[PDB]
Amino acid sequence: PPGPPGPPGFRGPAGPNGIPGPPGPPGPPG
Amino acid sequence: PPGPPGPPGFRGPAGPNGIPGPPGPPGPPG
Amino acid sequence: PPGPPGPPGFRGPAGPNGIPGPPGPPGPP
Repeated sequence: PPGPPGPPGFRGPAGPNGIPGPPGPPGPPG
Repeated sequence: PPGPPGPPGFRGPAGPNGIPGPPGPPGPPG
Repeated sequence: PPGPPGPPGFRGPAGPNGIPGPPGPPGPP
């Protein structure tokens, strides 16, 4: 008869870093 | 004469969430 | 007789996207 299933796969990799945030606020007067 | 190998193993679990993204661009001049 | 184990499972899927970054620095003065 066929053998048993192989063992489980490793956990997947981390997801990508988040995308950058939006632009910052306007600078101070000057 | 020996039996066939079993099927492939169960796929692994998903990886962790990625890390937070970087700051956005500097804001407009003040 | 019974055969050997099957191949190991494939690696899991990649995790979710990280959260987007914070707003950028304030602009120049």
